This record gives sequence, structure tokens and C-alpha cells, in this order.
Amino acid sequence: MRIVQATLEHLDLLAPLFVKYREFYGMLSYPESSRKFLEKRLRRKESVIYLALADEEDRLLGFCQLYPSFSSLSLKRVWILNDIYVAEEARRQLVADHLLQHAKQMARETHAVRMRVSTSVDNEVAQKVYESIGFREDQEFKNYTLPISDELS
Amino acid sequence: MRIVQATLEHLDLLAPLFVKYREFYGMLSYPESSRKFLEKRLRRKESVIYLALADRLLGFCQLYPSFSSLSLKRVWILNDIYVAEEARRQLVADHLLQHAKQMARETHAVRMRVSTSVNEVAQKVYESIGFREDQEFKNYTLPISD
Repeated sequence: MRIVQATLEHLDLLAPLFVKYREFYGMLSYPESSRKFLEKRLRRKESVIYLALADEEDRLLGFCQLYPSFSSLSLKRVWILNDIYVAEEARRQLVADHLLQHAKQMARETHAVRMRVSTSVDNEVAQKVYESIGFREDQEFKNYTLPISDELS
Repeated sequence: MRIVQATLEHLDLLAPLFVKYREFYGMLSYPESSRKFLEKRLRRKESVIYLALADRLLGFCQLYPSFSSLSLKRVWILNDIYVAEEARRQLVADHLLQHAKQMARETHAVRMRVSTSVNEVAQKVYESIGFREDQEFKNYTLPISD
């Protein structure tokens, strides 16, 4: 019902929900590393995290995270959309939407050339939601990956 | 023969080669804006530009910062790499990308990413050092502006 930008203040409110998200997608919960990760991001202002809060109290219904980027070619901003997530109790779609919309309106407001998202080939649902809000899988480019570290720890 | 992270002291030297890189990809060379763009990226540490010095600028490469929430780690996105016309085509590139790859290791990134037109020469250069066709993820774009 209400969207707000996460700041260091919300860390404790968002930390537990951030875990649920990672767990829901196949990761080990690492409660502390997860809270530590979010701190660096909130504290260093390296990402924009939107929080969907119920009108009454400050209970996190869902959250969204984007990473700021750029296009050297068109000398304009780009927004990487890494995370989007709603809690069980909350209705996925209703909340996922307000977040994504607020997020997209922000990209527009900041004259971004585009928004780019990347997700597991095994996330049919996740991918469906993305497609329903614009995103396309432009097949006119080849995507590469070079594993450097571990994904598990 | 020498790779170094670009600093604000290199702006004058890097700006023009950066413009030639954009022009190469069919863009309107914005001499100032491109220079303006680099200065801010450099001053705000919103990217990492590695210079290949011989000392005249032989080529450069730039990566933008990203993260993997899932594995709680950094992800480096190799966005630009350009070797000046008057230089071998794959030597300065290897030294640049290798040095980049090494930074990825020293900063514990989960992975490095790179894209390109479906541009055979590039692919041979990237595959030349680890980059494999991403079979773990599915990638999307969504046009936003002009």
C-alpha cells in the first residue's frame, strides 16, 4: 500500500525478509552474512532498495532491489534489477507490482536507457512476472559468464 | 606491456580513445559528454577502467560494478574493451582482460559477465580466457528512454 526507500534504519526490518528470499531460491540462509551484505549496500548507498509497507504498521510485505549502472555507448544510466520478493502472508502479485511499478517509474525519472534483469533458467514464475512488466530476452546478443568464486559460500 | 587502473590523472589521454570506441559502435561521438562521463565515473568510483600503457594508451577496458544477492558477492560486468587501431588485435586485449579477471579473484566476485553481437571475433577473444556461454541464467532488457 505504501512504498519507501530502505535506509540503514530498516536493516533489522529487512534483514529477516532478505533471508527468506535467498532461502526461497535455493541458498543457505547465512543470517549474518546476509545482514552484513545489506549493510554494505545500504551504508555505502550502492543500491536502491524499495520496501512495501502496510499502511497501518511498519511490517515488510515485500521488497525490491536495483543496482545502479551505466551504458558507455549512450552515456546514460541503466538499472539492474536483481531482487524482487513478497512474503507468504502477503499476496505476491498485488505487492510485487507496486514495487516494480515504483521501480520502473524511478528508472524513467532518472533518464535510464534501459533496465536489465538476470535470473535463473529454473525460475519460470520469476521470469513470467518479469515478462509481464515489459522485460524481453533479446536474442540478438550472446551472453558470457566466467565463474570466479563459489556460489554456495 | 603495462596495465594500470585509470585515474583522474589519465582523463586527457583516455577521453579520445574512449570516443573512438563509441564511434566504432555507431554512436555520435560526444567529445565533452564522453569526457564528462568518464570524469564522473572516475571521481565517484562507479566503475573500474584499466589502461594498457606502452607511455602511450594502447587500449582500455571498463567494468561496471554489480552484486549477487543470492550468493552475497560482487559481480563484475565487462562493458567496454577497445584496442587502438594501430596495435595487434588480441595481445593488448588479453593483457587487459587477464588483469581484469585477476581483480575479480582479488575482490572475491562470484563471476564476470560480458555480452556481444551474436561478432565472432569478440567471442573468440572472450572464450579465449574463461568466458563461456551463460547456461545458468536467462537475461532480460526493457527499453526505458531515448
